[PDB]
Amino acid sequence: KSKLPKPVQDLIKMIFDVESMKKAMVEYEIDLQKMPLGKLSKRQIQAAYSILSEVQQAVSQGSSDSQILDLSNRFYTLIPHDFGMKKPPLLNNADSVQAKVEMLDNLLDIEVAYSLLRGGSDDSSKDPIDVNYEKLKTDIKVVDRDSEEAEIIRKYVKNTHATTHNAYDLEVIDIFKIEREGECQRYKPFKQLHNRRLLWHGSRTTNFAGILSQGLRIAPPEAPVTGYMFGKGIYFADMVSKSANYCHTSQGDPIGLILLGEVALGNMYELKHASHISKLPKGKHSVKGLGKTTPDPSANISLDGVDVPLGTGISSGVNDTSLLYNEYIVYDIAQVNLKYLLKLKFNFKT
Ligand SMILES: CCCN1CCC(c2nc3cccc(C(N)=O)c3[nH]2)CC1
Repeated sequence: KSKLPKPVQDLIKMIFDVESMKKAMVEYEIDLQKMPLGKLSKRQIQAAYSILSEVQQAVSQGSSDSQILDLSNRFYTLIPHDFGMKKPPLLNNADSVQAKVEMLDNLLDIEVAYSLLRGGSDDSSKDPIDVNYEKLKTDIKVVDRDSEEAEIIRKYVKNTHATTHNAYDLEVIDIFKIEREGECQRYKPFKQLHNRRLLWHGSRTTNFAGILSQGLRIAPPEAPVTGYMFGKGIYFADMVSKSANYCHTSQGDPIGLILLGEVALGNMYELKHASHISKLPKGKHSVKGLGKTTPDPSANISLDGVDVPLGTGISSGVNDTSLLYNEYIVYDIAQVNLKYLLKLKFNFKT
């Protein structure tokens, strides 16, 4: 039977949970009778991205109904929904396109996960636990409850947890010291670049299967530039309360995952407002969206050269920014080196 530690085995059970996948699709009113998990395809999703893209472009021009109407149906025909009765939500605005653009991202990770889960080892020589662990291609170790790292991280989860978005409370149940296969050599070169932070990264649980497998990727061109405030790229944060809002957990699903990947930002291109780009100025290596709140810089610590902004949340120099939380963006998957993976539990007060 399995040799891996219980805590790790449990992790392998939620990231490969089919119910979680179906439940994820049901939230999108996706009639599972027309689009089963085994019906999902990457070629189908891209075709969808293109449509959404054509939609956004249309809205920015003013197609004036019709073209948008048919362009809208062209989507729900490719992505089977079940609105019962009303009028299939017309994608005639940025907000509608962003929501849809967000659905494809998750559905894509689910497609990837559903694939791995069903590799080529349906035998019984090895239990499902130890088998699926392989498909991840990421060595996973459990971090003791009472250790330096644990304390640092857990303390990094407490401080950066303000009272504003305190509609819940975080509790570090498990802490893992992950490290995907290859992110070591691929990150070695960029490792020689000053300003290396240990930022947060949250995402739907049904996506970590693809995250550890594929690794934080950058949205493809077929994908709508809408939604992203700084263009296609990898986004992080220093306020654990900023990434948490991306785990999409709830009173019913309190358990969510979050990452702590080391990122060599180098010379940042500080911005206060949204600005779709993806062509940083000659000299910069990353973008930083100035926010109203920021971890107490005086209480910041740094280890192995990596900076850990585990300082209590305070007011930043400028408040004349649409962002209330910082936001670091890198446009090269090779600049990120996932380090930890927390199995946090959300406790809502209501
Ligand atoms: C279609 C994608 C839409 N939209 C999804 C969320 C993305 C996103 N923006 C972020 C800013 C700070 C932190 C995180 C994080 N995951 O921890 C962020 N994820 C930005 C793009």
